[PDB]
Amino acid sequence: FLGLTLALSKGRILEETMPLLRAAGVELLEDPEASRKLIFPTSNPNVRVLILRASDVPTYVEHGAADFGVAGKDVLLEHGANHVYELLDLKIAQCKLMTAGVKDAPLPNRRLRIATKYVNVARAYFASQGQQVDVIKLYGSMELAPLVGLGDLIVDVVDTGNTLRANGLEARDHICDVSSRLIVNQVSYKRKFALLEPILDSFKNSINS
Amino acid sequence: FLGLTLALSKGRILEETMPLLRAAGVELLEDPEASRKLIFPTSNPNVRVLILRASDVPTYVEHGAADFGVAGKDVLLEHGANHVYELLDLKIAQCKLMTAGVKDAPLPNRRLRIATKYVNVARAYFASQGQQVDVIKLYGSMELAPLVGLGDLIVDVVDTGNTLRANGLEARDHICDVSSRLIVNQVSYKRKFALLEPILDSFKNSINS
Ligand SMILES: N=c1c2ncn([C@@H]3O[C@H](COP(=O)(O)OP(=O)(O)OP(=O)(O)O)[C@@H](O)[C@H]3O)c2ncn1[C@@H]1O[C@H](COP(=O)(O)O)[C@@H](O)[C@H]1O
Ligand SMILES: N=c1c2ncn([C@@H]3O[C@H](COP(=O)(O)OP(=O)(O)OP(=O)(O)O)[C@@H](O)[C@H]3O)c2ncn1[C@@H]1O[C@H](COP(=O)(O)O)[C@@H](O)[C@H]1O
Ligand SMILES: [Mg+2]
Ligand SMILES: [Mg+2]
Repeated sequence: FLGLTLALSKGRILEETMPLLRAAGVELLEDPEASRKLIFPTSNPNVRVLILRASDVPTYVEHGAADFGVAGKDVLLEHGANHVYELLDLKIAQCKLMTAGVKDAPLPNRRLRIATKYVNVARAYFASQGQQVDVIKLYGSMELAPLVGLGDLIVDVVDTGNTLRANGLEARDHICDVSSRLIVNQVSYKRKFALLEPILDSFKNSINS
Repeated sequence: FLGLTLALSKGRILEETMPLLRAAGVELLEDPEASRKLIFPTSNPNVRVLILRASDVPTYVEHGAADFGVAGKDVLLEHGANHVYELLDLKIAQCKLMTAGVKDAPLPNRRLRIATKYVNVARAYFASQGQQVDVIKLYGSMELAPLVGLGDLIVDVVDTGNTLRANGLEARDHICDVSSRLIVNQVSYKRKFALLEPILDSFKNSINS
């Protein structure tokens, strides 16, 4: 396949990327949410789409199994973005990386235990606050961890805050704002630039308005 | 909560554990699949259930946020089971850890790249075959990796083989048989044995037939 392969994740990133793609002359021919298929053609015969877990987008792009992709800044920070080029902030799937714990719970006077998927981000954030922390790596449902005493705080993405509030948790600290970024393979950028450039320019134009 | 906290995952493990629980006098009061809730009471007031990602069951059990749980041998091998007690093979959610690649694809003559969630299992298996391999850590959809050239083989769980066959892949090697196991926290076993013992005996009886 000589064309471009675009890596996306289902749900938020796919929903909010599709208008950008449509403006660029690229439309999916079916709904990937309703399929077991993983490779999808588009209305442009030079572009196909891989549907991945969000955590795997940078990996496929890094290794060149996709030429480019859309990934959340939270994922890029955690995975490490040293072997891809971040080209555009698409301003989509907006949220915050935050810390949170049980509402009005005092912090214990000892080395903190942080339950989180974002172990690198958690360590780096707490390092900036002067704390060397223990991390408990989890893969989902971070909001449960404080309720059953697994760790003293969590680090997770927060949008509306409804998940925190539903579970008797409150956000303690804002770490950083998060949005989805367009990343490119470092070799694809050099070899397939003529194919990438119109789509990059289209996206850039669309995000201005 | 002085009673027992049982860690389970949704889908396969929950479906096949429920009959074991029912025989032991423990029934959920609603369907966790249809809820955002994560802590669930049962018909026994001394037992509650946490609903977790499969990868997190050993972690909650290890740290004592759950007293016991049901986890697949594939997860236990990958996570490491040195800080829990494996008490019973429940013979449920049966499958195999296998290697697979594109059907009739020759292996390249160089260090192999293995795309997988099971990075420790992949390294240990290939070590037994005399190969020091590179691993590409993924979080899902392993069946895609060989189709887009991300790695030369995968390591994944296989049940019917339909996923492999649908994607033009075939299993190369059988690594080991996999089934779900009852794991217990090493302190809970010592302190809550009177509560655990009847349920352990019930499960053991049920799996004999
Ligand atoms: N609210 C978000 C959210 N908002 C924006 N995003 C971005 O969307 C990207 C892709 O979302 P995914 O669902 O693929 O990512 P994910 O849910 O973190 O991971 P998966 O377990 O679903 O694979 C993420 O990597 C983020 O950059 C969010 N990602 C996750 N959430 C979750 O939704 C819940 C919080 O929502 P509020 O209750 O509105 O705060 C929490 O569980 C959050 O973790
Ligand atoms: N077929 C199974 C399967 N059979 C049994 N099990 C066991 O069930 C346990 C719990 O299943 P989960 O769905 O929670 O685990 P998971 O799907 O590996 O992980 P999640 O991404 O869903 O969190 C696993 O840890 C295994 O021990 C299986 N776990 C996963 N699969 C998947 O189903 C597909 C293959 O099915 P066949 O096409 O029938 O081979 C592949 O994607 C497999 O990875
Ligand atoms: Mg999600
Ligand atoms: Mg599954």
